[PDB]
Amino acid sequence: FNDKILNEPLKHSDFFNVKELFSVRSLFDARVHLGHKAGCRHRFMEPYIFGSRLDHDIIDLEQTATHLQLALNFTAHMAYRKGIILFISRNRQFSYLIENMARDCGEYAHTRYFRGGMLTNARLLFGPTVRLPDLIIFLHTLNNIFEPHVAVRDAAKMNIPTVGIVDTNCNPCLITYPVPGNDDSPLAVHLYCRLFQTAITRAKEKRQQVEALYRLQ
Amino acid sequence: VESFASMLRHSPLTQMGPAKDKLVIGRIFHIVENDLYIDFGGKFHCVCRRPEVDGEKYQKGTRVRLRLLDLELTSRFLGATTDTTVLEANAVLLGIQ
Amino acid sequence: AGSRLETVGSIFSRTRDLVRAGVLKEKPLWFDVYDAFPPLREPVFQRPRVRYGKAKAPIQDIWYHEDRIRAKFYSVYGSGQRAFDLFNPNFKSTCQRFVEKYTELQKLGETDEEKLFVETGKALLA
Amino acid sequence: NEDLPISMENPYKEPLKKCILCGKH
Amino acid sequence: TQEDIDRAIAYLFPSGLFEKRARPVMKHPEQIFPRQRAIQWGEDGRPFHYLFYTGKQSYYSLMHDVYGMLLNLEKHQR
Amino acid sequence: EDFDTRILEVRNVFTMTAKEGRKKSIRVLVAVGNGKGAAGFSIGKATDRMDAFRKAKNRAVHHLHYIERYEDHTIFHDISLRFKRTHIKMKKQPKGYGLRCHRAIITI
Ligand SMILES: [Zn+2]
Ligand SMILES: [Zn+2]
Repeated sequence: FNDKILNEPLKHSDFFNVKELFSVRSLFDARVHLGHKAGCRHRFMEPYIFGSRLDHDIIDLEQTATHLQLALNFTAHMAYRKGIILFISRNRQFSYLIENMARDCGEYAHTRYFRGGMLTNARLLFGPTVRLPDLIIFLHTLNNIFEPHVAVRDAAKMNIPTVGIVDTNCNPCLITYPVPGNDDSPLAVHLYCRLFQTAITRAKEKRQQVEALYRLQ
Repeated sequence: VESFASMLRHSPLTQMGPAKDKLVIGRIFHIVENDLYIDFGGKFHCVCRRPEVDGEKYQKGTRVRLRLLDLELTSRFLGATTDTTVLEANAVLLGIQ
Repeated sequence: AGSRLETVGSIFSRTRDLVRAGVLKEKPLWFDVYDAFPPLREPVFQRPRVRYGKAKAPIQDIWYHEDRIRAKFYSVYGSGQRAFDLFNPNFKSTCQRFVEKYTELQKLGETDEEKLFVETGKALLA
Repeated sequence: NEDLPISMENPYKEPLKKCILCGKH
Repeated sequence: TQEDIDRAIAYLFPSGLFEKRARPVMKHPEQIFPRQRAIQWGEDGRPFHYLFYTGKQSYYSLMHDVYGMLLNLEKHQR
Repeated sequence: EDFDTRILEVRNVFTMTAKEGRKKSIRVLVAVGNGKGAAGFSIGKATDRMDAFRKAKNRAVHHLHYIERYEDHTIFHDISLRFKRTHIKMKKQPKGYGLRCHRAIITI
């Protein structure tokens, strides 16, 4: 019975010590509890947006920490089965670092233009039998134009649980794991990407080890 | 996980209060093609070009004083029921050190 | 390739009922992963209407006790002239040190805080 | 208690924004 | 070499068509037949780059390498 | 292949062209289902027949839905909504009544 990979590692929360990779202090030190102006604030973003500091929204640190924990746990347990994670960042704020982290890990990124269907019509531009991404981590869903990334609709149109670093200008309508947080500060995105790299790397390492030990049975 | 109240209280962006006529010092977060977007915490970073008086010391990890003026920069134009953000600050530069 | 219409909200129940039907012969893999770690706010496809009339958004405005201290410091004396780093957490300098000293001396005053304010100002300036 | 955000009396209030006729008819 | 093909076209393959494409130009298709992208995945997907879903992964990978070289040079200093 | 596709509406919409003018076109709407609680509409149109049929079949099998049904006789309760202009007035009856409604609703 080599099917223990679908039971043993899933019967525990934060098995890879995901709660220790970050914390409330780690977020407070990176200025993640910030938000853009409250002018174009989204309706469904009000519960997350705790307060404001003169046209500057502030998000509760506990909610953001819990969302980060859940999203990282899900991403790790998905990579535990070669879960093809997909990054998105068209704002050009940290596309270089995001691509470098994706290279260091086994995930991929889609920080370029969305042509004639890259996920809904991936049978023509690519091969016929191509496993589509089972997870999308929107690093910067807000592109240069006043409009969120269109990949959310494509993901919803293909049954894909997506993660997103949502903010005040975002629209967490169909995101399965919204991650409220700041997107203007550089240290915030740096910490985000470092945590992602470490988490996915540890997930892949534990995957290899445990899968080998189980198949050896 | 320490105290959530103290951490939310004592923070740089909240400690600086309403940025207005505050000389802030910082470094450049990313070299620009022909500008000088110097960072300094807060909510946004200033925007300007290289000055004529000493314009080489500006490096990725330096310390140059700014002024911090209007960290929002927004204005409801005509029919736009919402705001039009620019993600800038625009402040008068002082010098080096 | 599964039910993807965003009319319900979450895809977990969609895939579950589809597998129960008989279409999806073999399950993917994320089933147990989602079963073990459910989300906080489920993406229930709700009409994202715009706040029109009295539909207000009770969003409290954050205001700390140091607001009055900073107001007094910048009204009596000049504006913020000290160089602030603001990169590393809880940075300290001269104006920040003065604000910290004021917070330490507040409350426990009752009598008059302007006296201690002027005392600290004169000690820092002379 | 004191380290939490509590709406105060709204400081940073500018006096009466007089235009030109501050007190000279 | 091409001497045999020339002799053949001159003797036992004189079409005479004015055009220059439909003429008898029999040649080893090892170089004439163009090539396209071979396999784009392997063991459980896994393309050849992290920009596979962006279409034309080679061009974008080259652009990212050029940007990395740009940043490295910046750090250093037809 | 287990899905049973059926034809529903076929209107003789006269679509414009250029050299001929008004040409008879068809708007296909296939319903993909196979009992047990499965059903799915379709979208698409063209001038041919089998082409539009298979296009609708594809667009339907793509966006499918398995209605959470109760048992092999009736759903759960009566639902009443107003989709723009239509009016839904369904009634839950036990064994001994029959499918008394529109032929299209009967097929659905
Ligand atoms: Zn922001
Ligand atoms: Zn007046």
